[PDB]
Amino acid sequence: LKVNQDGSRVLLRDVAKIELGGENYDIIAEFNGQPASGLGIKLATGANAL
Amino acid sequence: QLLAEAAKHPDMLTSVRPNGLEDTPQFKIDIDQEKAQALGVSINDINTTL
Repeated sequence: LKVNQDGSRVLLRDVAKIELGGENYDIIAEFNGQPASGLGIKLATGANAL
Repeated sequence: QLLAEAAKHPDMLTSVRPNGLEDTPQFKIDIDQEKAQALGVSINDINTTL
């Protein structure tokens, strides 16, 4: 991010916690108390469900 | 590996081959940001020039 006047290095891990996480934590899912996920699938007009 | 194991069954297969290109040499330019900042160079200007 910058080099201080004292010749030091200001990395990103020194001012921020970096990790992998969902783009949004709004939605969560559980299957019988068990952590899970899934897809909700709809139909396009005119198609057959089967 | 699959092409190798396929050349071992010439009684059923032949002329087996890929339909693509094989890897070629590539020139990698590793930039260092410490010096680019020390000398006061904008990585944006660097890559735009390049």
